[PDB]
Amino acid sequence: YGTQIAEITAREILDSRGRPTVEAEVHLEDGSVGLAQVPSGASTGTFEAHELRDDDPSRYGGKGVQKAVENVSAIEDALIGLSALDQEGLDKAMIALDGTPNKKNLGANAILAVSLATAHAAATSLNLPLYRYLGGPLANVLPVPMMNVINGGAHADNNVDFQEFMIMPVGAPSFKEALRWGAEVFHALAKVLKDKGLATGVGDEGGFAPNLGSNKEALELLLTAIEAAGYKPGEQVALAMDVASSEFYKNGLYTCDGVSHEPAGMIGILADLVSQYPIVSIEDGLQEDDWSNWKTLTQQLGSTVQLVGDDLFVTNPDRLQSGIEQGVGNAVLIKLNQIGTLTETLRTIDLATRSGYRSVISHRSGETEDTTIADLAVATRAGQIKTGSLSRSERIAKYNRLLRIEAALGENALYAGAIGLGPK
Amino acid sequence: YGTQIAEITAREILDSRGRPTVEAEVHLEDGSVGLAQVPSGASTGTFEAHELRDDDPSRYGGKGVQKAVENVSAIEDALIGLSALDQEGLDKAMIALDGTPNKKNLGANAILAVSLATAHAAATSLNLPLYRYLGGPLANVLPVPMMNVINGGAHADNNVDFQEFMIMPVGAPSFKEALRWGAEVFHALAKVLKDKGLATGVGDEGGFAPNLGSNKEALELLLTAIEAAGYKPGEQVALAMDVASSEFYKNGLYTCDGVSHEPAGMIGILADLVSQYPIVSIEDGLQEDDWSNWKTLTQQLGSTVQLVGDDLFVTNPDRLQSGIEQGVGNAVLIKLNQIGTLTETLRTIDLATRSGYRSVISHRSGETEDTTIADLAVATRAGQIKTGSLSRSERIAKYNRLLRIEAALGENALYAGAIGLGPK
Amino acid sequence: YGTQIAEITAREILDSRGRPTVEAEVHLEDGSVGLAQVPSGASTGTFEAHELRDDDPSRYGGKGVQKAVENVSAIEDALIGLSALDQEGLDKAMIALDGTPNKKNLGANAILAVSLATAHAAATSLNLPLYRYLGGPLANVLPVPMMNVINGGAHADNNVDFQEFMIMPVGAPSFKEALRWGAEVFHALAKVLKDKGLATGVGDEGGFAPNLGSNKEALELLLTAIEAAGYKPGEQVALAMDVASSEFYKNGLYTCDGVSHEPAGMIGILADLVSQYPIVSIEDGLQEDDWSNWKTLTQQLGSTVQLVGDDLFVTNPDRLQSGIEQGVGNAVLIKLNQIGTLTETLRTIDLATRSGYRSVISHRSGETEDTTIADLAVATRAGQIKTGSLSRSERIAKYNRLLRIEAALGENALYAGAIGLGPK
Amino acid sequence: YGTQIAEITAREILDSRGRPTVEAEVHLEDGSVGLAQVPSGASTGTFEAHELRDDDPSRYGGKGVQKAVENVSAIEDALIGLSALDQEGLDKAMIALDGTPNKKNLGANAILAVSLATAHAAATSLNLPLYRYLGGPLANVLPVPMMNVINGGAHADNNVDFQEFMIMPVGAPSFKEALRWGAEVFHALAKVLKDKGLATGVGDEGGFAPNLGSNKEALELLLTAIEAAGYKPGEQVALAMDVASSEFYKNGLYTCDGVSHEPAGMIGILADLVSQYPIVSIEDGLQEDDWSNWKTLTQQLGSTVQLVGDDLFVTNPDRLQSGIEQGVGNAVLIKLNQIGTLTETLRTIDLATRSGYRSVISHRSGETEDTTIADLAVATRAGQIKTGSLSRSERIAKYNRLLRIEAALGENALYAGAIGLGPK
Ligand SMILES: [Ca+2]
Ligand SMILES: [Ca+2]
Ligand SMILES: [Ca+2]
Ligand SMILES: [Ca+2]
Ligand SMILES: [Ca+2]
Ligand SMILES: [Ca+2]
Ligand SMILES: [Ca+2]
Ligand SMILES: [Ca+2]
Ligand SMILES: [Ca+2]
Ligand SMILES: [Ca+2]
Ligand SMILES: [Ca+2]
Ligand SMILES: [Ca+2]
Ligand SMILES: [Ca+2]
Ligand SMILES: [Ca+2]
Ligand SMILES: [Ca+2]
Ligand SMILES: [Ca+2]
Repeated sequence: YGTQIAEITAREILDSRGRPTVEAEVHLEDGSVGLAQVPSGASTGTFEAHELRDDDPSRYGGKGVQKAVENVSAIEDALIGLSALDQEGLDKAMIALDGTPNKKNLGANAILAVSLATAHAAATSLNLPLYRYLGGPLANVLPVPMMNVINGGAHADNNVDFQEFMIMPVGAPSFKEALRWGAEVFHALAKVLKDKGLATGVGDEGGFAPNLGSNKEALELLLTAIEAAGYKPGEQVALAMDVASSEFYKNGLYTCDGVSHEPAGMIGILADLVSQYPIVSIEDGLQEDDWSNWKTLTQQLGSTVQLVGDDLFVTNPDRLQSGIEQGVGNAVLIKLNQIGTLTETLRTIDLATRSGYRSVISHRSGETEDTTIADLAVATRAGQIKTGSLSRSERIAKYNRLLRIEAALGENALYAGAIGLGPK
Repeated sequence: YGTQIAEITAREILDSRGRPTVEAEVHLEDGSVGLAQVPSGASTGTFEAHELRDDDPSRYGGKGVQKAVENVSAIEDALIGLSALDQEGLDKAMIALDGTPNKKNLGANAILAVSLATAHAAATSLNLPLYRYLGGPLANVLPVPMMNVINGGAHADNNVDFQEFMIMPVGAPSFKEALRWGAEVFHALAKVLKDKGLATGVGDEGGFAPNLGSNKEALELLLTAIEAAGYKPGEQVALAMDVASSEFYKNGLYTCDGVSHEPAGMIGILADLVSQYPIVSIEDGLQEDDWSNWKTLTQQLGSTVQLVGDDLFVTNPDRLQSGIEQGVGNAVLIKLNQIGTLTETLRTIDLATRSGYRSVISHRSGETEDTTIADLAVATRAGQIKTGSLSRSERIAKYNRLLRIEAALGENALYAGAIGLGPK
Repeated sequence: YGTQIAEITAREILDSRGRPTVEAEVHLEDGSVGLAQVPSGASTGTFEAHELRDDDPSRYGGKGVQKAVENVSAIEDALIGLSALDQEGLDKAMIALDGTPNKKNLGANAILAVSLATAHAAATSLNLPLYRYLGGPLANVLPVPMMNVINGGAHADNNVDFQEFMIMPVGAPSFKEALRWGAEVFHALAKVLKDKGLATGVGDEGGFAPNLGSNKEALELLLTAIEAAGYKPGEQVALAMDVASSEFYKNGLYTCDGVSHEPAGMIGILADLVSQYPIVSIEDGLQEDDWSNWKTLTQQLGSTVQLVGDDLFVTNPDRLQSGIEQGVGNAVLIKLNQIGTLTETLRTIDLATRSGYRSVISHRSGETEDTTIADLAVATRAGQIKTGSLSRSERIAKYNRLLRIEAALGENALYAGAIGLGPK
Repeated sequence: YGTQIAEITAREILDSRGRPTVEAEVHLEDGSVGLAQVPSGASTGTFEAHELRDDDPSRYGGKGVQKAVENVSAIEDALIGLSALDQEGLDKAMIALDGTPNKKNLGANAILAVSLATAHAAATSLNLPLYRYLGGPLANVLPVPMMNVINGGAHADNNVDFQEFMIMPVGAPSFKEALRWGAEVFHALAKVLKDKGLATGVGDEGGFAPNLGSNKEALELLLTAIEAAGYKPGEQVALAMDVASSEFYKNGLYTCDGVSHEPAGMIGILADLVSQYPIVSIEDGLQEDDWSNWKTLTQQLGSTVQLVGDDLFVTNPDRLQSGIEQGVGNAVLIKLNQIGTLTETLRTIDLATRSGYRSVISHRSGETEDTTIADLAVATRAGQIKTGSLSRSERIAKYNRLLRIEAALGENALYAGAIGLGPK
């Protein structure tokens, strides 16, 4: 009786950008409480779960989530009495209650909040940490963090075309050391920016967006930072990029460093960059619908560098399955609130894993104090996590959770970067 | 037996600025776990508790806290077996174990981590929320938030002399509405900055530090933002300032807007500002040791505006007691890690309260996902909290906790701004 | 305290062939009991865990396991007090206690018995079925059974060169239906043998070994049986083979149907067979050390048919990792007692899964009433199990366990054959 | 309240021959679960309980048990709320619910499955092993096993007229040693068959059915096997036979070794065999209805050899009572599913015991992984069990249970063969 759902509550809280989002609280008959918060999503997109916004222009600029919060009342009616242990039954019950493919009815934000809060409730009921609850006794791999430090494209006011430049401490012996390497490189980077008179205000993810002139300037900055912190680029701290090519793709052409390129040109740009720079991963190097050219990119660089689909796959098992069939990418970003249940997320990670694709567990721009993605990364042995820079506690709280997990695993703790489960 | 301490653990985590800090975990014989994290402090200052840094230049730029974390082992030896309910006994036991006035030996960061983790453990043991555990059945007052939005002085690269400009939703019917008013003003402010081509990268506290020319420009910006969001300055959303005058005080002179002033000049500047602008509070308007001139400032503006000591008092009961005796200030910033135990913090709030001074429960620059100061504010009916802007979840998590508290108090929930426990 | 190991006992029992083996019984402080039995292994082989036999010629023809049973006393000394939940810690503790690479000291049979009995104890402690304990909330896939029906080579007295001919109900909607299809084909086969005056006594695995003249005769018999039971060969019931080529390989030559072949000849034989017959899988088609020719076989048939390494890999993560690197096989037989702990078995299945190899969970010739491999198959979503024919309850008990698992998963039950996790 | 029946479930599983049978699962209010499986029975016979088959020719060749499984739903309605401790009340409730003498309505297979599952549930509730639950504190006697090794008559394709030839380790000091003697004789027998070029495929019970010419050849084979294993025939390992004379009885005549005999001839054949060979027991030596001649056989050999009724009595208390009255046999085979409840089985064993008849607890041809008959043998101090050869785990699992029972009884363990409760 004890694991049966007794109560499900939701309220409107704020994310890390000061915008409404949903949290849910699940009480079991044995007194177990699970609390989960949902990050910022999208209300739009063919292959993405739709979060429900109120669109009331006189509240929170129409970004209220009173309707999603009210819909949790209808989920409570449907789920009261079910075992919290039956995650798949619970998730299927909410999918059917919603009855729409993109969860437009109840809201993805309502459904995911209950989906995670149930899982937290159930792990507390069994007195298991969430990573062990979800992953069983081999859930022992700390991910290589891909750590935001420089922003461009739509995430900046500068002449950098690519969206995110990241460091990855691939060479560290432990997550605890990997995190310290990240932080020291981030503080060395701050000092270099100050010394060059560049702005050191941070953006959504806790990284810098100084007024730089090119993608090259960004990569050169990260190399200076790594070396000033005393680490070896590539061997110890490698580079990664979110190209978000969709942002600068118009009519079969990609505009990059003032010039227009055909797919074959953009591919060549990416190939020159991985030649010149210790880049171990590239996300959305080509546009979300440029599949024939994605196939060439994968054929050419796929065995030498990670090729992450984000907008390419939108955590959608049909798009990922198509990618797998066509030799497109070798890695996929996993966003819980892009698909909308824990079950469907785990199915999508399993599909990636079985096909030799790497799963990169990802934050959203609008994050919360929730640390679920840390446990999700360890549960699935994903080997990588993307949860922002080395400032802002909606980013830092995931690393602190990973430190607690690594300590608790003790002598069983493995670091992905040391056992071949990293990007390279 | 159940509330007796069974285990006390600590580890090195990261704060919101990517710098090491301490968290402690307290296990009771009944299985109750309390976890607390400590914000960034100071290793220096006569009247402040000293946090212990490792000063190992090859780790975290010498800001490691391995020694503080190890000292928690010596606290566990001292406290194992004591009831977690006896907060004062526990806090006195750590003070004696340290045996130094400024907690230099064990570290303030080690002592406060155990002090809070014990209190969280004890409230969980009794199944009470922390605010009720600490404050008893009248702990029912949601504080007026003083919300960072514009930064100057040592917290910016601009020509603004004052350190912090804040909004305070004094006129809201509830904390839930007060928080929405704050967020809408913050998003209107962002839009005004973008439209004027000013930088919108955020600093430590989640506010903006655009290149403005004067304190006046800052105040005019907040008024535009308030009005653009559709609120009435003063009646609905009032202004507050952290002058941090210590930063621009040299030899009995205060340099402010290009000119040098004698105390009487600086006082006059403050008096003109509260005349022209709906400023309901001023922090560190005069230097931390300028007591005769503090007495004049208090005599002149004290009955018309809140005068907050921060550097003036450093949460120190002797300095506060001196202030009370001399008619200096009418409000005090309360920083847990400036004094170093929960007991001594509560004594200092009681001393302020009994003497008609307002307590403003304060964050630090280096914050964590910890939400203790939200419960501390409600427990003591402090009526005000200062926990940063409307972005970064080390700030936002305190407001989300206050939303959970307000919901749980239900029909017993009171907002300080509506019942005369605010700044004005 | 409750999951802590209180007692570990072992005794000498009999396997399905009337030969000694080990069972272990683990008691937890909360009264949870786990019991496991180990199947027949080998005392020999470079890359295999060594089971410990007594070699006392006056007992059980020297196949006694009194020494392995006594060694469990030394494991109890090492493990008493450890949480049964910490499977990896427990397994590593026994590996270190043994201190030999092939577990020659304590015995693989002693170590695996405690390894499984601990896992059963822990799942009972948490009140979870073993598949859910090991696999988490997505452990919902019933495997396609590869069902022994005709034996040749070293497992018969006949002129059939290949060792095992199997049916696989790939086309069934459920494991419950798949099992019925298997049983009906097996009873139709028995009738065909009786009607042709061929022997219907069964061997170790519960299949037939009639005096047939060729591999072709075996395949033609299974096709008659399938059709007489009213099923469609390939679409509904497909064929699989254990070639065990090591048995008829001498000096770079394979003797098959009276003729000697070079690797390229044997490959051609296999290619003609998959052309003529609905064969969806081939095990040990080439010799255990014939790696260059394995590479050709995989290159030629790998995308059209499953190529299972058994003697090729001996459930050894180094041999499997080599195979993966060299494009050798696309599937691996998983034998718990070939590696000797549950942890190392799960690591080996994870390694196969991540590299796009299929895991086939396998019985041994000497089996017991233990049903662990059924739960192991569902826990890891392996998608295939090889646990003998449709007679002898050491084989049938695994299918009865799979029926209990499918019933308990309810609407969440998936059949590997219907969702693309089968051989084809 | 705790021993009250909360739930009774059944499902269709497979027996050791790949044919459907029933298992039932009984849950008590205290969480106790009992699971039992039923062996193959008969749907026909005047004095036998009728198992219910579906007779649907398109499923399992009409041997489905969906109807029996559904009838367990009607038993659950009748029994929910009754104490599982009240075995007799439960068994009488099912007998009345069925309302037919041969349990044709619900099915013997449905009724016995619930009857055993209840008893297992109740013993688990009291934390007693089943033998102690049923037999009280003197349940301490391990039976002499009668172990199948050679088959003839309707159970073979050969010229052996008698149906079963068995060894019985009457001279062993313990069941643990008795089992080893059995296994060593069985492995010596296998070797003799291989060396003579005779088939070593096994039948239903895990024994051999080589193409032998006579009953004499069978007896001579067992003597060679016993001696080759190094044991003394008679003193250490004795012989037993299932004549199943009904199979070769037509019109007052018994055809045996090519000749027709009158009852007095068949009796003489049996008398010569016990003269020449160390035969300690004979089952169905004369036809199931040949009572006057059974009386002569018993008068002549009864004080020198065990005379077991199987088809003679069909575990029926009226036929056994008639036998007792007429001096027919001195032993009875006990088959749970021939009578259909545990209560009626125990009544029938009590009736045999009180009248000086030996009870031989018997398997069926279609057996399962269930081990109830091992506990039944020890509970009733029956002193003999007939549960097949030394291969196939539906046979071996009963011996493994007897090993667990003997270990658990410790210094209180008695072997029937050593204390005069055996066949001789
Ligand atoms: Ca529990
Ligand atoms: Ca730009
Ligand atoms: Ca992206
Ligand atoms: Ca270590
Ligand atoms: Ca309590
Ligand atoms: Ca300045
Ligand atoms: Ca200040
Ligand atoms: Ca109200
Ligand atoms: Ca438990
Ligand atoms: Ca042969
Ligand atoms: Ca094989
Ligand atoms: Ca269904
Ligand atoms: Ca009890
Ligand atoms: Ca015959
Ligand atoms: Ca018989
Ligand atoms: Ca003894």
